[PDB]
Amino acid sequence: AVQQRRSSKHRRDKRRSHDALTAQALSVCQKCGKKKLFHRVCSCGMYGDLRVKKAY
Amino acid sequence: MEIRGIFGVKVGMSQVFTTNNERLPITVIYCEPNQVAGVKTEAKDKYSATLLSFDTVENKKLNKPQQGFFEKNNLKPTKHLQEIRNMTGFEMGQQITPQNLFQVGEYVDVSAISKGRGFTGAIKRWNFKIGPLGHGAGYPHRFQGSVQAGRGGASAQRVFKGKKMSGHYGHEKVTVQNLRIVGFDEANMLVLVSGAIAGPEGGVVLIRTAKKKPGVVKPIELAVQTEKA
Amino acid sequence: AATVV
Amino acid sequence: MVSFMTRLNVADNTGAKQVGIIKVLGSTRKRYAFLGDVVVVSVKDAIPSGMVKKGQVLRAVIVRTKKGQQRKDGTHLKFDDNACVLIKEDKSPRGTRIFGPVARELRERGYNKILSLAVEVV
Amino acid sequence: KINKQALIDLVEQKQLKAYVPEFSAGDEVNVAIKLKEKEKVRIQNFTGTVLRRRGKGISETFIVRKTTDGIPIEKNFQIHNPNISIELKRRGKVRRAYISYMRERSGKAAKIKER
Amino acid sequence: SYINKPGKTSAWRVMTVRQQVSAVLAYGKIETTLKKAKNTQKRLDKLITLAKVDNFNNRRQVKKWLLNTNLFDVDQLMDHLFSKVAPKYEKTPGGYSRVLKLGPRRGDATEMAILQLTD
RNA sequence: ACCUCGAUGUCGACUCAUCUCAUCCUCGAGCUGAAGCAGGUUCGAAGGGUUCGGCUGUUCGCCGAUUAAAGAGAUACGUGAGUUGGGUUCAAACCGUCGUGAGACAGGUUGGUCCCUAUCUAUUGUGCCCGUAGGAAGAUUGAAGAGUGUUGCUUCUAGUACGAGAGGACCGAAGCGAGGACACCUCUUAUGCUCCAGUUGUAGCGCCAGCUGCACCGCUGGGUAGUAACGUGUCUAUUAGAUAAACGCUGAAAGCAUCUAAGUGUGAAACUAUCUCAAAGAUUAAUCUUCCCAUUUCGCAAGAAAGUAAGAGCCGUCAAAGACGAUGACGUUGAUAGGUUACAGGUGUAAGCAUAGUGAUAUGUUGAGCUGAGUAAUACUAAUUGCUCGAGGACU
RNA sequence: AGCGAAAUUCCUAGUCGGGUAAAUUCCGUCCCGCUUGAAUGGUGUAACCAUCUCUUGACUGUCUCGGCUAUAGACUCGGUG
RNA sequence: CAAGGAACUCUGCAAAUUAACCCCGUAAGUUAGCGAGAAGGGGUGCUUAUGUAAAAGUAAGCCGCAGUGAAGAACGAGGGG
Repeated sequence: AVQQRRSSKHRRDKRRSHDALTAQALSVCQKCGKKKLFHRVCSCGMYGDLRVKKAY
Repeated sequence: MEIRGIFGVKVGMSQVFTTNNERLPITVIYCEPNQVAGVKTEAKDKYSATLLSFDTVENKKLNKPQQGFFEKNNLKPTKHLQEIRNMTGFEMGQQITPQNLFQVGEYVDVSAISKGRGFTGAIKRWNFKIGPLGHGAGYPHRFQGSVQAGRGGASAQRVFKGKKMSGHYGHEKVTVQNLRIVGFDEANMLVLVSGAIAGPEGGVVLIRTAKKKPGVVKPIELAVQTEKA
Repeated sequence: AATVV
Repeated sequence: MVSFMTRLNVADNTGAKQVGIIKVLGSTRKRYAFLGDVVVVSVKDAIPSGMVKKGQVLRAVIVRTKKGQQRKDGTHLKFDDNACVLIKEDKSPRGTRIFGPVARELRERGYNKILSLAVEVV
Repeated sequence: KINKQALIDLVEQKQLKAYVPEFSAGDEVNVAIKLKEKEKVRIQNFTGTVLRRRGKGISETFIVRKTTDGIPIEKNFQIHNPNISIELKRRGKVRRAYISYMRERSGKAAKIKER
Repeated sequence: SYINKPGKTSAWRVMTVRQQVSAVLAYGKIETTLKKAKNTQKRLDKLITLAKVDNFNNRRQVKKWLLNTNLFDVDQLMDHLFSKVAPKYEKTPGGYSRVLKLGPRRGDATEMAILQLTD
């Protein structure tokens, strides 16, 4: 089956009215000058205290 | 009616024998004492009811409004609050046990939230019939069935309201009435009731006076083990 | 299909 | 378990050996005959000598079911075959001798002859 | 609140008998049941062989099989049940906790006794 | 539809857990997805807690999961497991491996995670 | 011959039905050519149900057996963007007939493709946002609603009322059933692809042994938890109010009579509630309770730049939930997940060793070893020493 | 001549018998064969048929009657579209 | 995939057994070639002894519910056009 009457910009806009991306929480590592995620480790390799991954 | 209600948690179901050589299935409910929280009087709120609470938890993690309400009403800090309609004759701050509401074998009814199932199909939900499996089936061979009420605007072109259809199943409070009570345990604080009880283990279970035969008893005796070593 | 007769 | 178009052996010897179900009594759409459920039956395989032939339609009581049933007491009875006995219209069976065991539940249906001429009731 | 699920066994200890012996899968046993046609009680004798043994409490049940006039008979017995007498007569050796091949074997369908 | 790939089965996952536990025993740090790390963590902990017996029965039973690696073959990694991995972890009950979460991948933006041991 | 040929897809079967009553049954009543059982007829009544098979493609029809019955119709002679193609009917061919011929036949036969990923609407669910002159947390009432409402058999009343003999109760009570529904895995089974044991071929771990990969989970016999029925529990009532058909009292109009005009009533699976479920988005935005707020104060005098401290959200480990989202429990002051220990269940005597045996192998060590979910303890691992929204209660 | 309600038959669900509990199908006979029929051949025929039709033994989720598991989709997310 | 076993349904359409080797036994009918693998049954694992070059065969013993243990091998009968 196909659509009978053309859906104008109004229909597509009201349909995409709820599709926006929500921001992901961020946190600052204690010895890493970066704005990293929450509960994650950034590119320098510290979750804080314990180290885990290479420098880069 | 002068209904009597109490709360507990379904912990598991096991069978116990009785006289007359009969086998009975029984569910076991942990009956933590409930504490009355309010009396909905016919004079103030225009409906008689009794509000109780249960599942006491540490006060620190409990929220602020409930903590303040319990502090002002001088009650046990609890986790669940719920009321029962048309229950009277109890003062504020009272102890409730199932051994001063019921008899040995009087009829009761039990309610609990139905165990969930996920998004189910039509046939499994409304007990429909699976169509043919041989001689050609098409790309569907398990589905709702005809929803037609007619073709053309003279009688149809709208799907009838509330027709049995695929959707959510379970997670809705259902009730089965006319259950005989069998076992009381004030030493271990448990109730053993015949039949089967809806709802998974670990949920809320409500035992009330059956709306069909209130205050109707029948004697049931626990069977005794004669053959000893 | 076809042939509505 | 036991339902429409089922062939089974005959526990007594009125002349028949294999018997087929034609319908099951009770309300409409019974679709399941338990132990002691009167059933309209037809004869399919039978020995020549006897008081029955091949073609007649009779009424029968099932005494053996392979699936069995959970009794009210709690014990469960099972079988490895299916056996039936024949009656004319009354509870008295036409058979002269009943071979094999018979379920106790039949006490709750009458048919005292079935109990009376049983080798041993389970 | 908090539980241990031993309450299942706690509401259980009111209906056990302590005179039942051990018998696993292939032993020749006898069981008697009290039948009430009237206040006169009759003692049904039921010989047979072990077919299965499984349970977690009062659910512990076993199976008894006998043969008469060429016809075999099966029965389920609840281990914990009033008016039920359980005794052991012969012990054998089998390698399966539950034996299913017996249902299609009659005639030299017997188990060598234990050594 | 039809003949399209068998995909993930019991065989594939049992390989994935076996090979990943072999690799982590060889080196000690594995890059995977979080939900695969969760799957392999159970087998990792079971194997390493069974390792501490040091007898031929468990030495036989552990062969059901281990497999060779690029730097060490089956036998040397087996001997190493009880030489310095097993006798090192005995005073702490279980829970020897940890999973940490990374950022999304570049290609498929899937969740990457480090699985590692802990002294 | 009015709408359709710039296409409106035509029978029956299957599933799913819904509606009317001119009732197939259950229900109430009158009359009787109603002795009583069993009937005939008419009125009132749509809550529920109204069978399974053989023949034929079949509706219909005939037949067989049941039951309470196997209702009459409608919805594009219900429904092919939910299935089928058995046929009319496409191209092939045949038998009979007509035709001097290609060919045709309400004459019949054998074989013969059923397309479509869902926009709007409507529906079943499940959500985001916003709103109810403060916010949040709960607990409530109920405006309008939805579903459930089917009955049989045997016994006592009693071989009594009735009849004469055959025959045989109404009215009620008790016990057990079928159909449908709500649930639930104690028992019984089915399933149970990281469970157990046995087992063939084959390539490996170098060979013995023991394991690994593969051959539909390789096969076979069992089987945790979960989910299911063939399994077990209950629901199928009771009664209230107003009524149809009908049944009355008193009572004149119309001195009688009369159920009606006034009055006072009896009266059924129908109707409102009595059962179950949801529900204040019921904007006509309802009720109660507890908790929270107070940093002067300016520009186009608007209460403005500071926007909780109540809580909620971001993110995380999960399932009693679950397509996603939600919902629910917990986030180092912790038992939510993982591991470990202990235990339950299953399986059935791990491996090695010792002995008997020339050898398949047998006994003891052993009811031993093993185990995804099962039950609980335990900070060892995972949930950070994080981030955002979020108050001055408008007037009378 | 032969065959015969046969792929031919309108009345037709012709009659009867066999087969079934119960048969517009099937088999055998009866023939007012509306229109059978002799090289547009008629009758019987051993073997064979991815031919059609009827009966039947085992056989089974075709069904009484539905359920579970595994995947790959469908469903969420990332890239293209 | 319990029990029933074609009751499904336009009709057993689809789906289930039977397979390999070896050893027994085989009709009505016929053009005497066949029908025929007709139908219907038994054994198959391991070790030892005997037996030939190995098998086959036999016996004795052993285990498992099951032994071409897995993988690939013909469902059959009766009647008609």
